[PDB]
Amino acid sequence: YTDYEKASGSFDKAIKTEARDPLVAAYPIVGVGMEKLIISTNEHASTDQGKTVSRATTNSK
Amino acid sequence: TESNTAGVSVNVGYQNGFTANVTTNYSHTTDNSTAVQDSNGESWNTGLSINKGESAYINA
Repeated sequence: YTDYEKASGSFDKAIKTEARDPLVAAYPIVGVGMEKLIISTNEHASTDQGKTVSRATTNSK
Repeated sequence: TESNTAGVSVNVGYQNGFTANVTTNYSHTTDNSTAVQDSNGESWNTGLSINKGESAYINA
């Protein structure tokens, strides 16, 4: 988006207000976080058979 | 809207005219929460005979 579309806001309305400044680059930074570790004893269609242990997990960017 | 108003806090008293409930879970009308109907006295196990190792399979 050009300087004018950034300053006036004539871009997608979901773009953050901070990116309106013609110096701040409109930019998505996507990262994948994990919130449960499940470890099972089977590799293909692991239902009904294995002995598994899982716990809810946190993470940090 | 049943999971939306499930996490309601009843709180029979209101403070300052805000006569409205607050919820820790307000999702949408895109969270249909099914309710089985017949379930007279019989479990799902009755007529299935499942014992702690094997699984049933869902059609819907």
